[PDB]
Amino acid sequence: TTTLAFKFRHGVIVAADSRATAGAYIASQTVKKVIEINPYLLGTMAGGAADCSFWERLLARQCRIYELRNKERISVAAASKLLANMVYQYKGMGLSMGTMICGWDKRGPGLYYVDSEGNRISGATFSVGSGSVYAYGVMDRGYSYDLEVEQAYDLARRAIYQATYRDAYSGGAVNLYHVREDGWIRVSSDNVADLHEKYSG
Amino acid sequence: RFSPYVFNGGTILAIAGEDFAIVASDTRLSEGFSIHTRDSPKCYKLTDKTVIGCSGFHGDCLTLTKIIEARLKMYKHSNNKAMTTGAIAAMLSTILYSRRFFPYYVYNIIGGLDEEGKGAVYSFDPVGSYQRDSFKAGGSASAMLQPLLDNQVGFKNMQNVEHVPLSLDRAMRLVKDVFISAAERDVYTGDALRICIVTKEGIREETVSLRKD
Amino acid sequence: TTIMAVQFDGGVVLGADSRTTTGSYIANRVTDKLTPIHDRIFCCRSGSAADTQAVADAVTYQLGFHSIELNEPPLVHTAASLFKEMCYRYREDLMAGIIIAGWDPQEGGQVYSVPMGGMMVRQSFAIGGSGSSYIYGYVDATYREGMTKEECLQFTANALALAMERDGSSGGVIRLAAIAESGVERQVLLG
Amino acid sequence: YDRGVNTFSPEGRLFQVEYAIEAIKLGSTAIGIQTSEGVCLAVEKRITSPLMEPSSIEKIVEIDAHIGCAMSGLIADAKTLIDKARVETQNHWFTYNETMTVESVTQAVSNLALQFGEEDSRPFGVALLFGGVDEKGPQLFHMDPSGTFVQCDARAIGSASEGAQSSLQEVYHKSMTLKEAIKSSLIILKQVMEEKLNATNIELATVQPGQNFHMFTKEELEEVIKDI
Amino acid sequence: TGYDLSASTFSPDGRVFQVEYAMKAVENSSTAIGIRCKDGVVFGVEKLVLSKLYEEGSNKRLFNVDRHVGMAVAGLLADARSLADIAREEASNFRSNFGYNIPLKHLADRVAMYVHAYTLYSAVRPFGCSFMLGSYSVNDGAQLYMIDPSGVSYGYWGCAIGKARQAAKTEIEKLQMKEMTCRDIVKEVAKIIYIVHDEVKDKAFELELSWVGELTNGRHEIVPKDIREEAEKYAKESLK
Amino acid sequence: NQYDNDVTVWSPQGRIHQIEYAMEAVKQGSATVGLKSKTHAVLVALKRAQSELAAHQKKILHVDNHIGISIAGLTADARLLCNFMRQECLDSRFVFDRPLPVSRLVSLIGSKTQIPTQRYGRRPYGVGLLIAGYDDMGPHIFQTCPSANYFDCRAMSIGARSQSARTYLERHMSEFMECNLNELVKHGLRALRETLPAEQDLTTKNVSIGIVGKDLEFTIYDDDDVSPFLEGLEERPQ
Amino acid sequence: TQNPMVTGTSVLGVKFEGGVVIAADMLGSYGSLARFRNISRIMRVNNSTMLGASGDYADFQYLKQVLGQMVIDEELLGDGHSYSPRAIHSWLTRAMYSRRSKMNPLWNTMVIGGYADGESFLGYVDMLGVAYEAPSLATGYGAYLAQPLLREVLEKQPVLSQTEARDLVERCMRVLYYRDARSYNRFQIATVTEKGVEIEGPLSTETNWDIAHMI
Repeated sequence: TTTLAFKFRHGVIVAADSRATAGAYIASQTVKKVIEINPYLLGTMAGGAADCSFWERLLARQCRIYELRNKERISVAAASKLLANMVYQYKGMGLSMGTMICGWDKRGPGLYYVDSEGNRISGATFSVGSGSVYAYGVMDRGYSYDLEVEQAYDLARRAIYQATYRDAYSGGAVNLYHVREDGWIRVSSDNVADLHEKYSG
Repeated sequence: RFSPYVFNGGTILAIAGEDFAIVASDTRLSEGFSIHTRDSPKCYKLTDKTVIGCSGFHGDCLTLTKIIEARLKMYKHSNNKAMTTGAIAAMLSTILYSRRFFPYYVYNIIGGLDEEGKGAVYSFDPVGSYQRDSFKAGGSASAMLQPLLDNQVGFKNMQNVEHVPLSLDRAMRLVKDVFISAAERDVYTGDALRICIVTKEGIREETVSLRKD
Repeated sequence: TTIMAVQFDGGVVLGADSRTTTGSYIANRVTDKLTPIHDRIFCCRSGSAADTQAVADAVTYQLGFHSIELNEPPLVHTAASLFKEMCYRYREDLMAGIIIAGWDPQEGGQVYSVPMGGMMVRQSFAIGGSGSSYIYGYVDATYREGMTKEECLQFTANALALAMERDGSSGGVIRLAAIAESGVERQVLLG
Repeated sequence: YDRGVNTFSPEGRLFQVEYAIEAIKLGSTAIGIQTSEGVCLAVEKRITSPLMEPSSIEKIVEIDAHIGCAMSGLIADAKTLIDKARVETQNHWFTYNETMTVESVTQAVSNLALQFGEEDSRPFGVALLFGGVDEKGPQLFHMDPSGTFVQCDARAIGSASEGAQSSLQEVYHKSMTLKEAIKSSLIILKQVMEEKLNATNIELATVQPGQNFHMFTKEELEEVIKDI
Repeated sequence: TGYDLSASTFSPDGRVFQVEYAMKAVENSSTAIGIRCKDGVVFGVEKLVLSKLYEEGSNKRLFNVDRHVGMAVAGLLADARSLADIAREEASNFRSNFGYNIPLKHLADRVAMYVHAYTLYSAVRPFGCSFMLGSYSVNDGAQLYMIDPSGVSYGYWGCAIGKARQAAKTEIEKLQMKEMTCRDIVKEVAKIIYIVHDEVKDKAFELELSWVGELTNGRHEIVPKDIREEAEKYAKESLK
Repeated sequence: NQYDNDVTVWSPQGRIHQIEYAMEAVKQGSATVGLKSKTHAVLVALKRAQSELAAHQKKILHVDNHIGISIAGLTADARLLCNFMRQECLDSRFVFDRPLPVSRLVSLIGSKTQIPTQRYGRRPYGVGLLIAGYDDMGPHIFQTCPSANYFDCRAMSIGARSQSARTYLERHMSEFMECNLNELVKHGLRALRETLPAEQDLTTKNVSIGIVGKDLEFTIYDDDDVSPFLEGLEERPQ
Repeated sequence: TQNPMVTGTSVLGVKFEGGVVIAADMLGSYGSLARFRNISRIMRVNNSTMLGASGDYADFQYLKQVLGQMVIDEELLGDGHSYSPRAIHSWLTRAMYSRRSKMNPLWNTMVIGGYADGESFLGYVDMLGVAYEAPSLATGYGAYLAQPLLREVLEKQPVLSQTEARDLVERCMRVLYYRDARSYNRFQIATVTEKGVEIEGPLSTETNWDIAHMI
């Protein structure tokens, strides 16, 4: 499990792997770990399959009612706060949730990080997962706020590949989304074995 | 002291075809080092286009089956129509999460036809996360069936082989071959093989015997 | 603790030791282990002392209230049902060894056994308590169908004294009781 | 015996809900027409003041992204019914991954309007028109304070309700088109209202199968009125 | 009279008319009689056919409370159905708490106190039913009880409930019921029904006879007088 | 007139008028006729239009695979008893794994409607339920009433001007036990055509026919499949 | 129930041509002490179905109390209906599953035999709510001992007469006396037919001890 997210001048980049295991047994290789909440919001899956699947679907149930009652989209800081209060009521009962919230706002970009323990922080760069610590170093060596769009696509695609190389619980495919001002857009989805012929060559 | 869980064995197989779906399971019910019966299939015809399989703890399998069959009637008289394949997988995920802190010990696979007439297989976990796949194998012999179907159906790790879609007749003999090889090395598998075929013309059934040891 | 109950043609015969102990120290040296509920129905108790005294007060409250409404003497099987409805319900909370015996006008002498579990069964003779395990081989080689009253008083006196031979939860003094249609004869045996 | 929801008449009846039907009559008119191309919908505003802000008066609300609404009668009870009608379509998508059909929306709505004295309050004072395009095509339904639910092909309620129905039954047929039914609807409106029909007295709302958006017309309404 | 609205109010002379009004609602129902011999209790109900579409055994007034207890209700039929379910539920708790069959002397006390509770509050009304209770045992013999809408409950040898309450008990008391057997009683019950207005100003009727005693070994069931039809053969000979 | 206000208040004649008034709400609804053979029980209802182009209000509604009911009276009390009806049918499927006997389900309704006919705070249910079903001993035709009495019968018609339908059923009830569905259905809908004013005819758009059979699940036919039933009929003798 | 005080032992059951036969012994052991030598462990339900049980006996008197009430509650209606043997098997499973969900289970293992509509019925009920059907059943140590003798004959011959079935049970009840430490040499045999439920008296076995003279 390895996800990352970083914002820059032209929006937010979201990338993740697709491998979900069960002990030492790989269950699948085509797990979509970036949950499409809205046409203007995105959420990740990191730690616990049904825990990140249920509560973000319940958050998407809540943000639609907020749009109908007020004739306006929800802000990014609002949705991350509503998710933090729902999980905090089950503190200590044994949940696992480490997702991220992305989306464009009236204040510009938006990037928050929500734990099951109760940590709600903002920031510019994040990397969540078991192989997350392999992704901080290769990202920060190439990170800049004024990167190009095609340059930012190659940075996140490189960083997932180096994480799936060293980690054993990470592999499959590399998904890649791009959050624009109007809404998010799916970039691509590449296999790791196809990148190995490209990068090592 | 009292313990509320026990393992019963079982093996469930599903393959999503182009315009069909095949659900297969064994009929051996066991516990510990004893055989309760040799006739207990895991197939359950929910609708005319959807068959569910339930493995794991057998007491939860009898309970969870009757809860779903009640809510099929509760959907219909409230909506004047039957559920789809994807609607059942969305409903089942809420039922499995509803007992999050006392979970069902049941592995679930739903196979059937969508509204376009194509195959669809949904796999599950005992807490309620799901995804749509082309083929899954759940149960005690799950590790002995997934690498072989990656070779034959998914064509993984193969070179210079075209990707022909799996026909109905070729898919029947692939199901009949994997359960013979699985019953040799696994002890929780044998005594029969119930196969359900879901097409646009109804649901067919077929029973193939296995070794009885 | 050792309790004893034998029915005969007329009625029943009860008997018990005293020796209420704690650890290895005798707290109470002489003890009424048998308790009146109605004029014809007794029970002899075993297990925890504070548990069995609380149950015997509630059954006497319920059965004593119940017979005044019917204007009839109660049944012995009715009284044994009331101990079952409390011991089975409040199990994992009580340790009771109740044996119910007494004469009834409809059926004569009856003996019921309610162990620590909560089941109920009618028997010809019944033993119970901690010291009852030592006389189980004596009580069935000596019992004979068709005894008189004076044989049963002789029977339970020798039967208790073997459990009351030395065994640390038993001994003390013998309290006997005979219930028939005429009355209730209670006596204390020593020497 | 005519002041209680817990009391019958010698003939029928209520005598309480019958008075609730009368509360619709002092509302504003509203016309909805079902057509095979989609469902159009019209209403009259009755703006009182120029300082009164016009878009704060709602008559068409968006229940869901393929279902519109219309109302008359008491405004205070209407906002209660719109609230759960948005929630019940939202709870259904949460547990089924699908859009609730237009008929089964009003099943959830009518289950609470028949709870006024049937718990263990008063009935409501508002009639509703529900238009939408579900998997059975375009639909148009109608309810009442008495919970009596029915499907209509073309319905007009509120004030001028009966006078609209006689003219509306004249021009309706099965083979209408959507652009024909829109201009046919507001010929009826300018014959039943007292002010001169302009771009500020009325508002429109349509729904189409492939155009599930746009349950409103924003000053394309000026083009329809100028070609009457 | 105005001072007769609630059941919790007294008249200026000291009686409750809401109990008095519900008593003569039982008066408009058809006649149901009860009688006991020395070794059993025999019921009997005059029951009239509504028009023609009745299907020969519907909505009966001979209930079955316990293994040995049944009812012979008359009055508002729907109110008697809810009252019969109380007696079914009351006899079940006596089994589960004491382990033997309910005595009829104790059963009629539990029911009559329940009827009494609906004659005290202004929220509820008194019942509009009166009924019979018959049972048989080997330690108690046969008993026969009687419960009014007010709640007064005590024992009879014979009774009648309906229009002809007085007109039936005139000819009940000229029977030597202390020594007859309850097979000879069955042919004698049927003539008591057919004397007093079976179909004279009414349209039609059908006789029902319930049956409990020593020959049934304590069971309560309907008569086998569909077998040999002897009740109507012996009672219709009393035309002159 | 002062006694004519509440359910609790008795009369000096001994008749509670509020129960007597809920019978009058049954006569407001349209007529419906149910009957049965040895093997097949068919109930036929009559739709009523609201306007000239609205859909007709449905009467017969499915309950279980062996139980279907008709309706006459308040639509508020209609769906309130239906939700109580469907809950009890699936509890026996969930617990006992058998279908309910029809005769003991209706006894639950008489216990259900008895409380709001005695305690203050809730009116009686104005409703006219006809019930057809299959237990292990064949078909049944049941009716209820707001006085909480339920009547077993072999033929019944309730609703507006349903007395003329009862006269047709009494002089043809000897023929009902033997004939099969091709005429047993059109024995029933010859009884509806006397509950009509003598100038209009029973068309295809205003009638519903529901059939449950010994080997047949309860099926509702309306507006398209009534045409194989309305064929082969005579007119009224006018 | 967390601690079973007074327990039973193995209960057998097998179908034949037009009926189901069920046998069990009459022992009320407490741990290793056989405290109660004379109890009945087979309950006769009304006319077609029939119940024998293992596990805790105080819990069995509770289910004897509840099932005895429900049969009376339907017979007093007199509507011509009764509980099928499959409906008792459905109700009893939901009773056991709802009881273990509160973490306070009933320590039992129950075998339901019934014959209705010309069809035999033989159902199993576990403490944990595990239920199935089988042509032959055995509980406790009998599932290790008498169960291979049951399945051996039923595969070489699928149907059995009444005399072939009753003789086969006495062979298996003879075996359990030799090697079960909680057995008892006095048992009773219950059998359903089209004529109804019939329970035989306290029968005994016939043992062999000729290998004792060997070394």
